[PDB]
Amino acid sequence: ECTLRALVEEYNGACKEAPKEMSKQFTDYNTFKRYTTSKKDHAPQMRLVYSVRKPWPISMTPSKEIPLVFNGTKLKDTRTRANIVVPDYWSKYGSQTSLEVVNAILYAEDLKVQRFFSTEWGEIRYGRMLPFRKPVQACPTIEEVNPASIPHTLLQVFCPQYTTLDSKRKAHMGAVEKLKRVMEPICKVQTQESAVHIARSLIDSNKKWLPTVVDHTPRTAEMAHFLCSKYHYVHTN
Amino acid sequence: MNLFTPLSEINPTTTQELLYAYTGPAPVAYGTRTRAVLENIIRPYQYFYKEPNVQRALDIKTGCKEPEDINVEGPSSGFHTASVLKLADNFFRKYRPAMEKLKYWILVKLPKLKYAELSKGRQTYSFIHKRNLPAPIALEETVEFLEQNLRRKIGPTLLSYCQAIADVMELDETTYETYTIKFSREELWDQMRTLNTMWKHLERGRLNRRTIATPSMLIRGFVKIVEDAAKEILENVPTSGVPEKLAKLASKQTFHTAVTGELSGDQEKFNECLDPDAMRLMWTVFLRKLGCPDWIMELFNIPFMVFKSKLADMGEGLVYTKGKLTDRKPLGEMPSEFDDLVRNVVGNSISCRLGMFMGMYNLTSTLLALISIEREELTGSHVESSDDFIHFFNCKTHEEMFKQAETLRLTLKLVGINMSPSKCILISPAGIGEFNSKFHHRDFVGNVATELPALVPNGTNPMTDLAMGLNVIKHSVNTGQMNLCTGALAMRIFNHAYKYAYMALGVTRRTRFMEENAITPLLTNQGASPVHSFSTMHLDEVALRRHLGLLDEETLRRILNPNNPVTEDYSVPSCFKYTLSHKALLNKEERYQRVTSIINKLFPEVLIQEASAPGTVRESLKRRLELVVERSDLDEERKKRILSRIF
Amino acid sequence: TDRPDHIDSRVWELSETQEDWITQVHGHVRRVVECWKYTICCLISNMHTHRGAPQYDVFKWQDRSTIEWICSKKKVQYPERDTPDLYDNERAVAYKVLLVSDLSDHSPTSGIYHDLAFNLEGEAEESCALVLRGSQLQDIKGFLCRALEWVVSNNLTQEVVETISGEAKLQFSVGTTFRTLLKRDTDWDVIPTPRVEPNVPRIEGRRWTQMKKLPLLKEKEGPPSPWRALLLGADSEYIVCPPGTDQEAISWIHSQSEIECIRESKSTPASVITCLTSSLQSFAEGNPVRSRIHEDIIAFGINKKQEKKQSASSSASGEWKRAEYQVEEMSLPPWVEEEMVLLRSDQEDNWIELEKNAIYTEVDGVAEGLVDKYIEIVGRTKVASVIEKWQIAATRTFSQLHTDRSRITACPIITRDPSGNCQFWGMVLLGPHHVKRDTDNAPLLIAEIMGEDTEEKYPKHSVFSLKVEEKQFLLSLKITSFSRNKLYTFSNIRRVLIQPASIYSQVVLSRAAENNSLNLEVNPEIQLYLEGAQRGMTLYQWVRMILCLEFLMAIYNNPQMEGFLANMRRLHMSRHAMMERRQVFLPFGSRPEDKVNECIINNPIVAYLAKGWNSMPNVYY
RNA sequence: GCAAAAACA
Repeated sequence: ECTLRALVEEYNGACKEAPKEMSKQFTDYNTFKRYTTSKKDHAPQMRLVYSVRKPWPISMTPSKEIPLVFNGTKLKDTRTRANIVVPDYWSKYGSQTSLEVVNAILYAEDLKVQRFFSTEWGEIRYGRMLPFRKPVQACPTIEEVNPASIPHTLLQVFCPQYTTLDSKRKAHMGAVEKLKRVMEPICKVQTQESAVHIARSLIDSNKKWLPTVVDHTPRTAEMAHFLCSKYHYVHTN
Repeated sequence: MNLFTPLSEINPTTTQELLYAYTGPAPVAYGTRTRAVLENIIRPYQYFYKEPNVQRALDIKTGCKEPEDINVEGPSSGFHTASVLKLADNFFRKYRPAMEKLKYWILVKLPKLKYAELSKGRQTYSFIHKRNLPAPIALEETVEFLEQNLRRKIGPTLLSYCQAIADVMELDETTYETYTIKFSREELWDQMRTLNTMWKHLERGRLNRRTIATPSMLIRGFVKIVEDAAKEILENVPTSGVPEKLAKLASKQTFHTAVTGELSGDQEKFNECLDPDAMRLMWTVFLRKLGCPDWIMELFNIPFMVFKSKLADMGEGLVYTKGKLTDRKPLGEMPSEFDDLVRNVVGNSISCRLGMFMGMYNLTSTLLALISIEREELTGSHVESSDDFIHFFNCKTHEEMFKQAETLRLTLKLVGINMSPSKCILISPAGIGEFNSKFHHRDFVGNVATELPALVPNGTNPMTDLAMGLNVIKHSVNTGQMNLCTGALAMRIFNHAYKYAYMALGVTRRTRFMEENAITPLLTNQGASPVHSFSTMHLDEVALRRHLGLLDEETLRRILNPNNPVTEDYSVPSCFKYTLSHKALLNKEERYQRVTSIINKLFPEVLIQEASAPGTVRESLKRRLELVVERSDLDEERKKRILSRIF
Repeated sequence: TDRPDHIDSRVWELSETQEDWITQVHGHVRRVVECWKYTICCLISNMHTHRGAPQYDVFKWQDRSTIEWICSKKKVQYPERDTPDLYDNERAVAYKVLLVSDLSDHSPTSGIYHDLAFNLEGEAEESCALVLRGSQLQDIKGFLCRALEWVVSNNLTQEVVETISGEAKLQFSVGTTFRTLLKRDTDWDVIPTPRVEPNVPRIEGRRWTQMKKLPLLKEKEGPPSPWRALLLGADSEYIVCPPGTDQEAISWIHSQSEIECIRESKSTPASVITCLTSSLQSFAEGNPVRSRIHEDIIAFGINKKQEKKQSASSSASGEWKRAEYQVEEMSLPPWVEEEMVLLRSDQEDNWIELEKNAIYTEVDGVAEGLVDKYIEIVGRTKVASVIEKWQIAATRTFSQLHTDRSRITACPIITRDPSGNCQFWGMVLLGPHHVKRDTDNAPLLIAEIMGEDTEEKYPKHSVFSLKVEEKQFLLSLKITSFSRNKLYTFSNIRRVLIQPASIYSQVVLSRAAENNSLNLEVNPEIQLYLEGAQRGMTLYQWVRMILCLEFLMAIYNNPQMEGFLANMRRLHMSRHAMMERRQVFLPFGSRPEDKVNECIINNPIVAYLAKGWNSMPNVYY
């Protein structure tokens, strides 16, 4: 296979030019995930203005569908660098994708939008409310999942062949099927990192401290920033 | 100031947020930190005796003192050993579930801790390169040093790392290899002892700049162990400043025929009056009454003994002026106000047995204060975080309240806490107070931020910058620091800054290119009208535009394409989520990046869980690559040809 | 320790990292025992063939993924912590290799996998004999006796017996040398065992004294504080120019004006105007950056450091002494009250242009109405115009900082009124600015339009006359050097609007909470201590002066101001407590005013706030 | 000149 061959010479090349790197333990990966010489800057927002105005702001992978010059304007540096207007160019004369991929990527984000616009708002009541911050689950999930079992649930969805019976037992069976049927257009070698993020956010039941006038359901927690305050409260049906 | 103090329709507590210097430049510390470091080091020695005697305190090993030596009219450094013993025992007898959870953490979670978490720390001093390096680089070089000088492979667990450190401390000679770094037991001991000092930057609310110290990577594993145990104790006690507690005490009500007072205060020289041996005694009492083995006690006591032998770096010299000239001179060369400490100078470092440093043991100090609180006749509600505290007294008599307040001050003095008299205020009928930037007035607790939200894009890319700015504003609203009007105004200011930062305002190259090529502005970073509102902070930018019809389907297919050359943060991947941008360290960096790149493709599971999988990286990669090849449902001959090339 | 002779090397580095042996009680012996078990597995799983593949496959010390594959191909599934050592395709049974002390007392561990038993000198359970073949038994006996002779040679029989009868135990050991190193700077051992009995003593303490009257802050005595800020503030004005771009307005100003000095300061020599006129026409022709002229040398401090160092080296002499810095104490200047009364003056325009956010619900409408009304009430004020001036100037100066240059750059301060006309506040000229660090000071020459001159308030500024179309203006030149951090902070100066708005909302919403009905038009009576008397005023004017104070504090932020505010929060809390008929009690040696007075040295607005605090009653009844 | 317990120029 061509794609399987695409994992061999890279392995041989890595084992050749980096011999001591491979000699390390596999558990060392958790350490050198973030091995970088660059100092952790105190304020990255200061140089954004200069970086955007800098010529060739974007680092892009080598590509052929983006011309070197478009309408008398350079785009790529011919990895190569990209002009600031390259993302604007791709928004009008770029290569499209399947509608299923768009729906899958926007999934767990369109759900929040649909929940916002499918709920009715009561009249705003003004009074001397006392908002006490209580830890509640921030975002609604497709299926309730016990924490510390979320990683085991994600393994079944994405790499069920590289798992253990122990992981299989303590995984939420019932949310794997829902995740598989909505993530399968993006469970490829590309967007593998991304699809995990959407899947994790779909079943993440983390607790956040939010203002509370009445006990919050998961639906009202994600929008608690305007439901209640020191002086106002709006009821949701 | 009278303008900040209303007398009607609003109370001064709510307007006390006006006494804050937001939107102004934070003070920055210039030049040498040597004077500040030396002053911090010398405070505990001047405070040990009621009459200052630095020389007689410079030969004290353990800061144990008699009750008569304690200074009740001024700061007092040191502790009373019997007091610490009894107070720790009392703190153990109370809060049984917290110590049970500590036992559970020791038996179960402690052996499972991995030293890879040490990679997530902040800047460290490298004893090999004699520079400051990020935590991952220092951790990698320290592990390599242990590998070379110890002739065995360090296990992934933190206890294995600590045992490796303890074993390498037993060697007469250690090397690092070309470099060929030559070491010694005394040299390595000094490297372990040395604390790297630096200025505390971007600090507000103080007239004078402070310094913060970092431990070496050799001792950071032990420090993390003890601090993790401290977290597990503190998260399960009602007197800690970690959840709420202030609001709970504010909501507490007392019957009319009672005297309730509220003492709000800080601690003067909190890190300049604490002795690590008191922490040793506290931890030893805790572990001994928990039934832990002797190796647990040894492991917990090592960090504080290494701290007792600290060699805090004394900056880069004191300032000396001849005429208009200026020079930097190390302590000892010429007379100064710190001559008493000249005998303690070891190279560019100075030995210091008494006193702590900021940012070293933030939670063990809180634990020491909390055990100091535990007393028979202190029947109040205490909440303390580091050097800030609030106390609620519920007494039947004003004299009883004053007796309890003085008893509180003295019992904190028993271990060297020393509340600042000028910064401590006791309101008699209670109901008004301050704690950790939270102002309590009449059962309302209002949160006031020390720092205003930046209201600027973070600097990664338009999508994540917009998402993070909206999330920051939403968090500020949730904490109560912002409301409807402030939230919307902050959103408008952030929108203006965000549009300006990405050339979405006025006439720029980006807008000109969009206009010439007839590319309509469809996103906020493209110059379009904002779609986000106050109620829409959590919603994504790409979404809520397709829903509202502002983005038709084919442009979504064009910009959501994963095959685009350019590609909590809940922002969908898009073409606008781009990226903008030591002799033998860059090549090692790129080699590690390539090794990480071959992984995450053959090993999807590391994207969900940790690496685990004991064994060498090369062997694990080879085995997994094989498993993939002969699980590819291809022909057997093709599989044989593919494995023939794996070498 | 080191590799035993009887154990093959490859097994040794295979077992090197299977378990963390170093933190085990007998980790070396446990590792040797595990090596024995794996070697026995290998000799059982020697070269054979069942139906083209070996009947025995080894699961010990193999990657779990391949084990899971092999189990799946055989329709079996074994747990991770009870995975069998090997599996046999003959009877399709999973065998686990065990070493036992005696053969008589041996029961199966579990029914999901069979157990192979050995007694450490070769003999095996009868089940092993029935399962295995004679050659395998002989090989295992040979290996076991070769291991037992090694055990006897090193006298590890007790350790081996303990390893067999039990599981691994955790430990952490500290040697003698590291213990001696630890004991160097402490009076106790590693596990401290003081001989003192646990007891808490009774210590005499002082009394707590009531704060019957509020502390009085100290007004410093000295020369009045001059205006020390990046720009001019309330005295700033602008020139009205015909509609067009910045270049057209700059050309219009340059071509139809003349400059003559009226007040010269030694800090800002009158010759530096030659720099500004050199940057106007250069900007008039479309070049925001120009070359270097002679007058720039004394205007941007070029090569000043080396000259100062040479002068100090050739002049200073004596003996080295400590630096002993000092800060000159200054009194409250009269111009702070003037700045206050002038910053709140009404304006014809709004000066606050912010794109409205979307509206989807009624809460959004309420929030947008509140923000719009606040912008209405604090927009047509001089302080808003000065805020926009500071925003524009700081933004345009900061945008030209990162790019390292050696030539002078001009950054006009030009605003557009809602009629198309241009409003010229001034020009900031940036020097070479070889800024290597975020705290480095870039040189700046700031020309700014004045409303009124005052030598006392502006001692370091040079004031010139400016004639444009029979209109007279004052042009102030100031030589400064300013940091990238501060310029960036003032480029986002608009955030100063947040603090007053809060107060405004906290009033309006409060009125809503009084009647469950928003008004958005309430202008209540806020009662304050003005000119030493309790009197009321309107909410709008109060918010205007709050914004004026916050702007003044923001532009005059320094360690003194932050210390003063942090230590004044306590006194403000005490004053609010004593409004509510609450007593304030204080420690023995406690003087809360000392912390504040330490921060009152020479900050004009700190002194103004101190005077405002002192004008209020110090005792409440 | 900036600034503040000592750095930038």
